Amino acid sequence: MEHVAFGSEDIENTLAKMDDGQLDGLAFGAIQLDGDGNILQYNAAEGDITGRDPKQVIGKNFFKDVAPCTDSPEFYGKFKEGVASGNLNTMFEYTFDYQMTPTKVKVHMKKALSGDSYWVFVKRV
Ligand SMILES: *C(=O)/C=C\c1ccc(O)cc1
Repeated sequence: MEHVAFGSEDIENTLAKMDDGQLDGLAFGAIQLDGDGNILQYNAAEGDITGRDPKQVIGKNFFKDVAPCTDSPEFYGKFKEGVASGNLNTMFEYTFDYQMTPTKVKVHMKKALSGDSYWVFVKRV
């Protein structure tokens, strides 16, 4: 397994070196979106939480297509504020409940070392 801690301070650096295969080796959910909320990477752990087959949701829009409950000032709004600012690093709990058993999760959004990419780390609480 990949030894990366959820919430680590230099995580963006650590995952920068990871391909899709290795990303599935993480101990938590990992999603990489571009500036518009489209899905670039999506590991199996995140699939374990929501029920999405990793390969099937990539290319989809997270907020419009995949996770509509996250479309609110409390999630999507924080994301759109960060992209525009060119800086994002916020952690907060949330309840995943669209087409699934309400699952309470801890969410960590942070700008990736890459140009226009943003990470969404999730773990059960
Ligand atoms: C709200 O909709 C939050 C998370 C989420 C993501 C994917 C799926 O399928 C359900 C729920």
